[PDB]
Amino acid sequence: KATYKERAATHPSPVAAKLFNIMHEKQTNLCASLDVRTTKELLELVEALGPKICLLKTHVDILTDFSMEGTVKPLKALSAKYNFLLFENRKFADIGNTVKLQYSAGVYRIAEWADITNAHGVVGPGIVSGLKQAAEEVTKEPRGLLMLAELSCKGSLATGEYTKGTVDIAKSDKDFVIGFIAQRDMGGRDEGYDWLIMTPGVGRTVDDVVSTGSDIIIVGRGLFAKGRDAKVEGERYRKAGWEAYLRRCGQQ
Amino acid sequence: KATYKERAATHPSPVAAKLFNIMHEKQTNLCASLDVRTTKELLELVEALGPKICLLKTHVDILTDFSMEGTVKPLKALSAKYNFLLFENRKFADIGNTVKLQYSAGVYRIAEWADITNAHGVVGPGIVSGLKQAAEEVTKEPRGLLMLAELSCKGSLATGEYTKGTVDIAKSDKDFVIGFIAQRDMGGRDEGYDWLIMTPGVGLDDKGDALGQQYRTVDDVVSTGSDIIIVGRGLFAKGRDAKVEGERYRKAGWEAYLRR
Repeated sequence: KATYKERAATHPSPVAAKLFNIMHEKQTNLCASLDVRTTKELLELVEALGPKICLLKTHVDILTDFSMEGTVKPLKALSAKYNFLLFENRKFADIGNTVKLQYSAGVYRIAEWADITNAHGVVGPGIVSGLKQAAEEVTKEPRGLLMLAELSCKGSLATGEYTKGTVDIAKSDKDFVIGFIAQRDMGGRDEGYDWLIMTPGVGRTVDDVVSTGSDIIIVGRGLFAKGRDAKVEGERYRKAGWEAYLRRCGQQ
Repeated sequence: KATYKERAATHPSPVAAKLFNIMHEKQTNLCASLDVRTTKELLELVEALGPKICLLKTHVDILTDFSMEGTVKPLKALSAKYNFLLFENRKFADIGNTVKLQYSAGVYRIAEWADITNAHGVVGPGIVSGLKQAAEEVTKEPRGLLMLAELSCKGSLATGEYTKGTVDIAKSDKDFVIGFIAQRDMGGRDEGYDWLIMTPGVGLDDKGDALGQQYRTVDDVVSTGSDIIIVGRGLFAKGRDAKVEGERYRKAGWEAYLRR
C-alpha cells in the first residue's frame, strides 16, 4: 500500500484525505473507541487521548446524558483542538427515508457532527445512496461511510460471501464509501479503489493486524478500563501502531 | 401447515399464540404497514384499518411528531379496542447494552409498547439474547422477535446461506423468536418449530396499475407459505379509501389461506 501521506494526496473522498493527513502529521493510526455512560467521562477521556488519536469512535446510544449543547459542542471543540475526526457507532441497517432520518434527525442528529459512520451492507446499495443523500442535505462538510464487512461478535454471519457482497456494494461509490470495518485487507487496489481498513478487537495484537493490512487500529477498554491511565495507554498504542506501520512494505 | 387456530393452541410463544388467535377470530392475516409523516394521519388510518388487521407495522423514525402521550397512548388504545398487535419497523442490528438501550430507551422506548420487533441476524445470536433480556426488564407484557431472513430491497445480501444462518439463530430461542420477515416458507416443522412467515411487498395485480403490478400478489405469497401479508401504500396512498382497501386485502388474504 501507499503511505498515508500519499493516499491523502490521491484519495477521491475529502474525509478520507483529511483522515490520512491527520494520521501522517500526528504519526498515529490509533482510533479510540469510548463506550462510556456519561458525557463527563467521555469528555475527560477525549481530552487525554486527543493528542494520540486520528479518530474517536463515539457510542451515543448508551450515553445517559447526551445533548447537542453538552456533548456535541465540546466534542467538536476537542476534535478541532487536538485534530482528530469523529466516528459514531450506530450501525445503520435500513434504506429510504427511515435510514436518512435515523442518520440526519432525531435527538442525535448524527450527520450534523459525525465525520464518519458505518452501515451493514445486508440491505443493499440503497443504504449507501440513502445515507449519501442525507449527508448532502444536512451539511456541506466532508462525510464518509464505512461498510461493516467483517464482524467480530459471536455467531456473526459476515461470511466470505457476505463480505464479498459488501465489497461489491462499496464499489458503487468510491466518493462516499471510504472503507470497511474488517479484520483483513479487502484488496481493491488493482481496480482503482483505496479503502481504509479499520480493525477493532486490537490489544489480536497491533503487530498482527497492521501486518495483515489494517490501516487503523480500533482500541476500546484497553485504553481506559481497569484503572488504566488513558494518556499513557494512548501513547503506548500509538507507538505500537505507528511502528508496525513503518515496518510494513510500502508501494514503491 | 396446520390452521392458525391449531397453531395458536400449541405455540410456545405467548405473543405468537395471541397473534394466531387474533387471526382466527377476526378472519384476517393482514398486516397494515403505515409509514406516514404525522401521528394524526397515522391514528386516522389505524382507526379505519383496525377491524381488518391482525397486525400494525409502525415506522416511528419517520414520524415528525412522535410522543408517548400523543402517539403511543392512542395507538395502544386502538390495538386494545380493535384487537391487533403492534410491530415496530426499527431493524435492530447491534448487540449488548447498545442494542438493549436502542430497544428500551431513547425517546421511542419501543420495548414499552411494540408487541413485536425485528432484527438482522448478521450480528449473531447476541441480538436475540440481548433484546430478550431487555424485554423481560422493561415490561411484564409478552414480547416477540422476528428475524429479517429474506430482504426484498435491491441488491440485498440475504442469500441462501445468509438466510440459513438467520434461521439457525432463530432456533436458539423458540420462546422469543416467533418467526421471520421473508419471501418463502423457512421450514422448521420437522424440528418442532412453528414460525410465523410475514411477507412485505404484496399487491393485488389491479387493472392498469403498473406500480402495483411490480409486487407479488396475495395469492402468490400465501400459496407459497406466507402466514401474514404485509401491505403498505396500497392500502392508503393516492386517494384510496383505507377501510375499503383493508377489506379487499383481508378478503383476498383469507381466501388464499383457506384455499391453502
